[PDB]
Amino acid sequence: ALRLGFSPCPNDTFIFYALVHGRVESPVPLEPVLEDVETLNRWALEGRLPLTKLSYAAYAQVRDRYVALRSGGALGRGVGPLVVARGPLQALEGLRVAVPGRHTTAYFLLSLYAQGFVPVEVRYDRILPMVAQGEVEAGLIIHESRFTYPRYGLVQVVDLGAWWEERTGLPLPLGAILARRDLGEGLIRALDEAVRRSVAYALAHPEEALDYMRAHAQELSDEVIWAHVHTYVNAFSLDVGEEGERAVARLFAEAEARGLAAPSPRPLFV
Ligand SMILES: [K+]
Repeated sequence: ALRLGFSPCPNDTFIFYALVHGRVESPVPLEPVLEDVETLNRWALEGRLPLTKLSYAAYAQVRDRYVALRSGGALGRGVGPLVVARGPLQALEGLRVAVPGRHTTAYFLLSLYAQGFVPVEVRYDRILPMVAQGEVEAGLIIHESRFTYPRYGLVQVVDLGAWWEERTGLPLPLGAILARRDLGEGLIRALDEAVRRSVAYALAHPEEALDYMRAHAQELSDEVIWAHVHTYVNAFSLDVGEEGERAVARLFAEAEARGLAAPSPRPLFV
């Protein structure tokens, strides 16, 4: 009955596998809608879905319409987006950089890191080939590209997650699961517990989610699928925690300092 948006990447299908297949209790039935994260980011601007995975940078733009669940998100220290190129670069000034979506946390972090580049916005899976073929000088990559970029002969220019850690001493908030405020407080709290249970179920029976992950990432090898969930699913996926809350506050403080997001007294989490 409730549409639930998330991406077909192994981390999201791993996290929602149990909830989608009735392996854990849910307060209401759910209808998954699998989309690219930038598509979900755009949809959230219109408040389209009542439940949706969203880039944390994008959540900062819809706090009056959505609240973040404490569970199901993507935050951490070794999950940062990377910038890659065909060879070392002195700087990104004046260079074309393929990016996965202007509303992504990846794009926001690249913008904190460097300011003289020319962004070329494309689907994330077009980035590695575009860099290798010389269509752009660098690429901001997310998802499973962090494991496959060497296959394209590329090198890491910067690991923005590491950059963020050095700058803030905190993990990097990448993606969150948001509930539309009009669903009501009780149902939202119940959904937060449901999502936490789904994460815990997959952590306890990972192999059970495998068919579902493959079904939505058919071009990926099982090796890449297992590496992807191992990298992106961690303690923060079960609960943002006190450190994750501090991290999100710092990310939003940086956004507010650049007029990218409007301040709000509303609590960040359910
Ligand atoms: K690898």
